[PDB]
Amino acid sequence: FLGAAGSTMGAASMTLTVQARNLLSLTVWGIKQLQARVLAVERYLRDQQLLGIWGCSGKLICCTNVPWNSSWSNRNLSEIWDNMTWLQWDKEISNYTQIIYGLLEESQNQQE
Amino acid sequence: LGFLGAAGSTMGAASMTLTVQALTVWGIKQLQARVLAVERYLRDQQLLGIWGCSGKLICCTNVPWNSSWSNRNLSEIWDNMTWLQWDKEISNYTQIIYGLLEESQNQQEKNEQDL
Amino acid sequence: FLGAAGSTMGAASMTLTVQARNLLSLTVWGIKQLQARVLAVERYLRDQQLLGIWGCSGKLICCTNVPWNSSWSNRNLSEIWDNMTWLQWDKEISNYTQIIYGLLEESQNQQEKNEQ
Amino acid sequence: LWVTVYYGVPVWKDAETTLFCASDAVWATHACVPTDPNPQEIHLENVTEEFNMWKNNMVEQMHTDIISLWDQSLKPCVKLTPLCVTLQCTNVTNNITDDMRGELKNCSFNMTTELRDKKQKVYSLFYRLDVVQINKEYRLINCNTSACTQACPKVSFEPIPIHYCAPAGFAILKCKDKKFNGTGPCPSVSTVQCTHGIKPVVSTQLLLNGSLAEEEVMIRSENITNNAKNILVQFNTPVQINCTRPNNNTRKSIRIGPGQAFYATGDIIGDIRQAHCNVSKATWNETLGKVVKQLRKHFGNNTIIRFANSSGGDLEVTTHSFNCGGEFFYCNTSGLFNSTWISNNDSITLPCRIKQIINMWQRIGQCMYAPPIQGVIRCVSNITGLILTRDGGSTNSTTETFRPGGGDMRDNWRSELYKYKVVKIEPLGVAPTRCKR
Amino acid sequence: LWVTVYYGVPVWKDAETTLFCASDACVPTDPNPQEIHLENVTEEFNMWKNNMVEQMHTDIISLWDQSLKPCVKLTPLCVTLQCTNVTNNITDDMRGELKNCSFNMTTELRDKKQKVYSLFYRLDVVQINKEYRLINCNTSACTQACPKVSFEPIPIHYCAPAGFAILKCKDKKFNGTGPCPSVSTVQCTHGIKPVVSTQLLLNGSLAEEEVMIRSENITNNAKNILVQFNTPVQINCTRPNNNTRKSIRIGPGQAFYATGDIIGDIRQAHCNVSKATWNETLGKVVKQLRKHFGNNTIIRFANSSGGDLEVTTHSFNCGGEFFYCNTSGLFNSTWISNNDSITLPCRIKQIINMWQRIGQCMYAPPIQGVIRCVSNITGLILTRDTTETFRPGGGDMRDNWRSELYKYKVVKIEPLGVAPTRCKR
Amino acid sequence: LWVTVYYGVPVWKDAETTLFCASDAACVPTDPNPQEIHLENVTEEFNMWKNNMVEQMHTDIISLWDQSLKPCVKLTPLCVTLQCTNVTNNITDDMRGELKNCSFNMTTELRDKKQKVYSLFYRLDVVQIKEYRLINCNTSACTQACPKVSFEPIPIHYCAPAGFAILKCKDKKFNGTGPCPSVSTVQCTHGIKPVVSTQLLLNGSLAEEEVMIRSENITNNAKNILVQFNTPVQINCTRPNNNTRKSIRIGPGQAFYATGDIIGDIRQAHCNVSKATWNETLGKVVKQLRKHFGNNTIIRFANSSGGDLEVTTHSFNCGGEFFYCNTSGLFNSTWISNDSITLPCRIKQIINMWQRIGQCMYAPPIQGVIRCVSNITGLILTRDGGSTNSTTETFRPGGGDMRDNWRSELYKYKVVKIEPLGVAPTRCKR
Amino acid sequence: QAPLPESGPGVVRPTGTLSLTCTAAYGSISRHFWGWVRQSPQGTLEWIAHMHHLGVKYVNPSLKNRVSISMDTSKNQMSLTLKTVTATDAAKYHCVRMGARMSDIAFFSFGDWGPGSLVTVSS
Amino acid sequence: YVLGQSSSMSVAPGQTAKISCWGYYMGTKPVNWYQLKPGRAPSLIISYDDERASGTPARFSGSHSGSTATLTISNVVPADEADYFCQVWDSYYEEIYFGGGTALTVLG
Ligand SMILES: *[C@@H]1O[C@H](CO)[C@@H](O[C@@H]2O[C@H](CO)[C@@H](O[C@@H]3O[C@H](CO)[C@@H](O)[C@H](O[C@H]4O[C@H](CO)[C@@H](O)[C@H](O)[C@@H]4O[C@H]4O[C@H](CO)[C@@H](O)[C@H](O)[C@@H]4O)[C@@H]3O)[C@H](O)[C@H]2NC(C)=O)[C@H](O)[C@H]1NC(C)=O
Ligand SMILES: *[C@@H]1O[C@H](CO)[C@@H](O[C@@H]2O[C@H](CO)[C@@H](O)[C@H](O)[C@H]2NC(C)=O)[C@H](O)[C@H]1NC(C)=O
Ligand SMILES: *[C@@H]1O[C@H](CO)[C@@H](O)[C@H](O)[C@H]1NC(C)=O
Ligand SMILES: *[C@@H]1O[C@H](CO)[C@@H](O)[C@H](O)[C@H]1NC(C)=O
Ligand SMILES: *[C@@H]1O[C@H](CO)[C@@H](O)[C@H](O)[C@H]1NC(C)=O
Ligand SMILES: *[C@@H]1O[C@H](CO)[C@@H](O)[C@H](O)[C@H]1NC(C)=O
Ligand SMILES: *[C@@H]1O[C@H](CO)[C@@H](O)[C@H](O)[C@H]1NC(C)=O
Ligand SMILES: *[C@@H]1O[C@H](CO)[C@@H](O)[C@H](O)[C@H]1NC(C)=O
Repeated sequence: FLGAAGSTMGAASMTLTVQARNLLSLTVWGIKQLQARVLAVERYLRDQQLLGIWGCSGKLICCTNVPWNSSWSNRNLSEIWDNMTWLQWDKEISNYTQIIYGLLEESQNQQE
Repeated sequence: LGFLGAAGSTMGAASMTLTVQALTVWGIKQLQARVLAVERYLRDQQLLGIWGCSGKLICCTNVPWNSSWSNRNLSEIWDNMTWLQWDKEISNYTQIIYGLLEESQNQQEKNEQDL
Repeated sequence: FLGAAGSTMGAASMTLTVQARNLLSLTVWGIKQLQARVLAVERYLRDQQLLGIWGCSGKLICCTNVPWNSSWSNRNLSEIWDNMTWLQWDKEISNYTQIIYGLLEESQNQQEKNEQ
Repeated sequence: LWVTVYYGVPVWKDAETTLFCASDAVWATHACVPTDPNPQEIHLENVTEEFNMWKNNMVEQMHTDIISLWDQSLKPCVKLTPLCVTLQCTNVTNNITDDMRGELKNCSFNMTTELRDKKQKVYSLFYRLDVVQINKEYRLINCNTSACTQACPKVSFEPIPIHYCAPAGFAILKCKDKKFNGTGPCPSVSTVQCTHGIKPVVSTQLLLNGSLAEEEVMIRSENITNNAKNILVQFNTPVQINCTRPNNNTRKSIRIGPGQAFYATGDIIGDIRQAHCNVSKATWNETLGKVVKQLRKHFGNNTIIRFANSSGGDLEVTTHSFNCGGEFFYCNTSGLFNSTWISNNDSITLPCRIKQIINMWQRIGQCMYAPPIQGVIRCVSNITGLILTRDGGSTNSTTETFRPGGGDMRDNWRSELYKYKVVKIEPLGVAPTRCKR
Repeated sequence: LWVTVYYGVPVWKDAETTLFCASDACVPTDPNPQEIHLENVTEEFNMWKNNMVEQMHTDIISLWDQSLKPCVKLTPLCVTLQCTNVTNNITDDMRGELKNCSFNMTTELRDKKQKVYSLFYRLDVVQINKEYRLINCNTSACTQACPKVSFEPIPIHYCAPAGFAILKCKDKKFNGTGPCPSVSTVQCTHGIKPVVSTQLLLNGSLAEEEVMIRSENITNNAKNILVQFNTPVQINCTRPNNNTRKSIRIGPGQAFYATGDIIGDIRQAHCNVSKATWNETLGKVVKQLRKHFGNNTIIRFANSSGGDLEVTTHSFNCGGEFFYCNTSGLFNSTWISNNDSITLPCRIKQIINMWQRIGQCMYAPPIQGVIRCVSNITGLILTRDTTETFRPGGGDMRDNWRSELYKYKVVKIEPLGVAPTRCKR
Repeated sequence: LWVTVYYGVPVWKDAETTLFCASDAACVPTDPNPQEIHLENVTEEFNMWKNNMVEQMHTDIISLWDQSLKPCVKLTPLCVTLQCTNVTNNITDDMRGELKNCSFNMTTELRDKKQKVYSLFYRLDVVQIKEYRLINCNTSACTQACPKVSFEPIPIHYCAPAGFAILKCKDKKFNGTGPCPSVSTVQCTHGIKPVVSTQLLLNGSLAEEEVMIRSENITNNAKNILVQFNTPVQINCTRPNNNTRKSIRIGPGQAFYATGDIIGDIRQAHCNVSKATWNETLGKVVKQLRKHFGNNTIIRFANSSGGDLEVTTHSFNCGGEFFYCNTSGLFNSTWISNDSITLPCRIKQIINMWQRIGQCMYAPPIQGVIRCVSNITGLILTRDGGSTNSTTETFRPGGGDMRDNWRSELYKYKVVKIEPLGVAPTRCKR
Repeated sequence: QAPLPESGPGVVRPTGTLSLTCTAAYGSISRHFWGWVRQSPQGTLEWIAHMHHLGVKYVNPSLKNRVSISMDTSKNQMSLTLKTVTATDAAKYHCVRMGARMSDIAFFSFGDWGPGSLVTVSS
Repeated sequence: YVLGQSSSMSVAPGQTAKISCWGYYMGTKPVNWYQLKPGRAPSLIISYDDERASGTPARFSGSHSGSTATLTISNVVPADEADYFCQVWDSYYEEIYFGGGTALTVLG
């Protein structure tokens, strides 16, 4: 679990299943425990909803028809797959992904 | 949600605009609420998958319409009937149709896919 | 429900739909029977995720690129479709199931994903 | 023709669910999801839905929720079991004003202290409505049915607004028809996620601090010709009412056990004057005239409408009972309902008595003791409705008279949850279309 | 040949879960527990490791506890009682069984006390050294059973949650354990009455073919034997002691229902069984026991050995009053190789320590008038010690509910299955 | 280049979630071993002063303490008028007046009878109104502990739910705030012991190779300094006061355990440390304290300022009794750029922990001489914060909120939330 | 729900703005899709635009830059605004009620045509 | 864009008139057939390639094959003389395509 946190993204793309598997699992204690379980289930479902919106519900890697706008990143396909980790990507792409999810919704709902 | 705006629109007009982008006591309350919501959402999704329409909002099936369900017309039920009216006139017939959808075209087609 | 338990493995492969619907539906009692509902939901979701990893997605009767290793019961298809129920198949495959799960998980899905 | 499956079809049925809290932030408003920035209301164009204010489940769930909240708040509070003692009481004839004679009593009694072997002789002022002789020997009116739980002084009874929101997969249908009686079809409907703020005001004869009707006074009833069914009158212009307790009372603290304090009433600083409510006479008669005009529609424009006071019963049904800043008033509404309309400044002063031992919600065996509120109490509110009853049939007469009625406390919330109903959505639908595969 | 995945395969294994009750802390039932008969099935049941019983035990315990939460706690009843005998038509039997006790009791007013009196059974009072005290004051004061709630056992139906199933065996000759050729899948269990009793199982179900003997290891004398009857044996229990119930207000809103004066003669409560029917049923039981101990052994029925009154006597509840009957006339016989009635004298107790728990008792208020009930003996609990002696048994209450949940078990369903097929992706 | 979606991506973000017990066998048993995975080449920002675990652990420990006191006796009848005299037994001069012999009247099993009884009460529990009363009768009625339930700190582990991870900082020189080069992910924490103490961390976890010094703001005199020891300094605490508990039946099934007769002489309960070990440990502390405070400073250790006894004294629980020891002999020294220290201790029975008012517990007397040995593995200090005119700064033992005790244990742990949705450009398309 | 005769100015000057209003009769205008079709003097029919009251609108791309379509459900009407009128715009504008089915194949059908308003482009 | 249509043509009474509609952007989209007479507004006579509108006699019929749609009028009476048009909806281009219109006249 999480072992590829420091590995490159290409070398961390073959360990997706382990991360995906751990996303699913007096009285006052039971309230908190059951609430945490239901919350985890809701996150899994509400993010699978996103996956199925883009038309790849059953897949772990989805390739779409959205063109990669240069306005984000603007770097080589070798540096960003053999010389970085995903955590380094999160900080750079953050505060753009909320529009990418759009242009990922549309380019699937409307194009197909 | 709030998509109910087309409630008075005819089915033909609905269907279309329907392709546009789509402590310890109350703790029991807003836990049964969310558990029931999740169960219902999962039941509808599973039912669709059972019919073979897993991702499709509109899905044509191979179950012919019986000549004892509506028998009205096809140009007026889409131009002079609302979805609420349709459910009122079709209710208590939906269970048979669900059974036909579940048995046919998925149970009788998935097996024939590799046979 | 469960009417094909004593029937042939293939005749029972005509009713997978009826055994799938039943899989999901004082403060002390409510808590006791809330974790039953949450448990049922999470178990169904785990089975569905396992299928989705295996490329079964939403299907019921899939087909896999994993080949049937000859060291698994050594029987013919006629015996494993005509004079045997799902229960003795389950009791015969026992143990030889985590190997099947791994082979489905990685030998087909990940290999095909990196192949594409 | 073939079956086609549509997900997202606009279909609902009538259904009962468990709507939850919504506030806009020491009561139970913290364990209640807070409201959204701006309500999301959609107008269902050309849809006519059937409402029935009298078979609504929201009223019953609000009833149960309010009882549960009230019971939850009176749990960590002091249980006045020791108060069930023999009280030696005298009269309070000091600055009595010829009208509050006999209503107050000065009772001395022995109560427990923080030490178990010692007792203290203390005194308190109790209202006549809360004592009974045991044959100058007195006992609290509750010490033969249940022991009273003292309300914690920290909590406030001021009704905070609460919104009711339907869970996921459910909706609430608001009826925006200005002339909606409350039963039958409403040809102007909207869908809302949450109701507007509903103050859990508790009152018996006069609905207070409620929602006003638009452009006319509205008369509502389950069966107008049935005299056993109450008549709900919703005003369009509020009638302002000012209630005060002139007495300037002082609050004591008696230590009755380890960590337990009982708040008695000390000597009144000043004179003893009755609590009273004032309603402007001109406004009251101009509003009762509108009520008469609207009532004539359901009985004919020749009948004479008479207004008389309460028939009989307990003090919580023959008086306008309310809670004005922590003190529980029971007011004599005889000067309001006393009139006769045939076919065509100044103030009214309603006397009020004050009670400390409250058996709220007609429950037996569960009482609550209200600690005194120090200083003069004055509160201004709006009368926004009435609850009336028609007596018998008086068959073959031109006279219809109406008397104020209390009934249940659900009727206080039928007047707010009358334009709403709860529905369950079916996304799924099956229709005939030309398709295949 | 390639692996093929199936979801919805009808398979199961033994499971442990929490079931829910479906009454007619409980939910309403279904119109009918539709039993789908599973043909060509042969599944192994074990009535003695069934957790459906360990769950019902805790369920009934909790239901009993929550039924006593709002009721009056008789803390003030733990006082010094001044007691005397009850004379005046006492009968030779039942002499000293009742005591007339006066005591000071708290009123609704904290500064006033009332001198009240009541009739207590000898089994509930112990001398202090005339002066007595209630037997529970050393261990714990206890609640008083509210007259509104009844002790009548309402049926409960245990239902399988989602993803589980309940299998019921329809074999006529089940031993309680082993294979069962005829199995069905039932959604909710039949109506099981939680009858609390010892020695004699009451109002149970009948074997439908012959007397059945069920043991865990019948060659182990420590284990108990459950005997099921093909035909019921009627038992008529009565308390001919017409008595008044007086209400004493012991505080604000709290009333203690005491015993007043018994109108008439003092007579001992008893249960009558028919001698002929009992002999016939004992003959059937002896015949079935000979199948397991050989056809030449001497079968001797003797009475219980020793212990508390709750284990040496047939204890039950007859119309709100707690009976303890001396069943030494039923189990007194010897079979070597091949009207009239039996009267069992019972004693009534008012302080009840149910389910062998210590520190929580319950006061059963007196029931006005003559109490009479009729019931069916449909089983026995026996203990064994060339002659085999069997005595009535009084083990844990689970054995009472084992005899009803003996043809049911809970299984967990597996949807996933992998089979070889001639197909490739 | 087209957007490609990845699920199962290993990226995380700081979160504030709820963790559950792992009480080894309202808490569940652990696995055979809490396996950890070392994350290579990862640098994570840690800050133990904003950690949510130190707050949830506080609430959990308070709640478990409350739960063990639900089924126990409530000493309401104990609030009576006590007639107390001095013990005047074979006392020493330091135990003059500390214990009192009180006679009083208690309810029996039978409600109409009362029994005259006696008990020995420490001075800190009685307040005079020869007539005294228990100090709590003004505020609440104390709940006596069930004699079976123990006050031993049993190890608990906090395990994160699905979709969350626990990151452990393995960096040795980690000062509590900043980057941590060596990071592992654990299923959940190691056995953490909820040891309740003030001014002195007991039987905790030691540092490696150096004595560590931690603070939210080393220059802010209002923030307590946490000192973590390299080697333990062992305390021996005893109560040489051979005791006898007698049960008094105060109701129908309720027993109150009262101090009987102390057979033998009566002496101060006391703790002992080694002089040499304490001096070496303070030498290490001063050496590591200079690194933050300039090489030319003069370091003074003095005793606590004043206030409640629960803060001015080293308070702990030794074999079921509650000790409050006078830690003036330890923190008394000036440092310029086989003996034993005996700390006198008082004993209380009426205790209100966690600064809560209105809920008090009464610790029953424990029979016989009580001895305990334990390790000091840290201090909670506080600088005086005077003026820069002087080059000498004084440090006094602290003892504030109990979270400081659990910070010293959960300082290498942070909770993170797994975000498994990742978008990256790839050729593929469609 | 058939349309009443349209309302139109009769003549519009070149470069002017053409305003047309169609009032639905015998029912609600929020029931269906409604559209505008101009018939040339020769006899050809050119579809202009159409819409459903909830906001979905389809406008002929050849006239997208100058067509504005709207509804008012209170008055039960629709309005068309044609900016920068040219000589070729002179035609008889019909207000048509339509149907619409939608399965896998999208569908529209111009059900009930109005009498039409004649628009002549002249100064 | 305008769909192609048959040239304006004439029939003798009792014969059958076939009107054809074709075009590259037609494809399989269903065709609606409309009638236009002097003094009236245009009316639907055929919908979804074969559905007879209300008032459409059994004489009128429709068919769709390939990129060609055929409106067939049998037993022609002089009342049928009118201008006839075909219409489709293109979702990909989101446009209505009307036919160019065929003038059906009657001899005799
Ligand atoms: C109909 O609606 C109207 C308006 O919405 C209601 O009239 C309001 O009534 C409330 C309650 O009486 C009143 O609120 C009080 O107003 C006082 C004067 O402004 C305040 O002094 C008082 O504050 C005290 O009570 C609070 C609640 O407990 C405390 O939080 C607060 O700290 C104050 O308590 C301290 O101070 C008092 C001072 O005497 C002292 O005695 C206490 O011990 C404590 O030390 C409340 O805010 C509103 O002002 C009224 N609004 C108007 C416009 O007049 C009317 O009651 C409603 N009718 C019905 C039937 O519900
Ligand atoms: C209960 O009584 C004690 C004893 O008097 C009170 O504690 C005293 O409080 C006063 C008030 O400031 C102080 O001056 C004394 O120094 C306190 N004495 C001790 C020994 O603490 C306590 O405050 C009282 N509690 C109440 C009134 O709630
Ligand atoms: C369709 O179902 C009805 C029953 O409602 C039946 O009468 C009819 O024959 C069925 N038709 C076909 C084709 O199955
Ligand atoms: C007190 O009041 C009661 C009732 O008003 C009256 O009967 C009694 O005489 C009064 N006593 C005195 C002393 O005023
Ligand atoms: C009658 O009472 C006396 C004294 O209380 C007692 O000794 C005697 O045993 C009682 N009689 C019986 C039969 O127990
Ligand atoms: C209480 O006393 C009785 C006898 O009077 C005894 O049997 C019982 O065990 C005692 N209970 C105790 C000591 O808890
Ligand atoms: C019960 O009968 C079964 C046969 O079905 C047998 O295996 C078992 O040993 C028997 N047990 C007892 C106690 O008789
Ligand atoms: C023992 O006797 C019984 C009598 O019913 C008989 O059925 C059984 O076969 C006998 N067993 C033997 C002789 O082994």
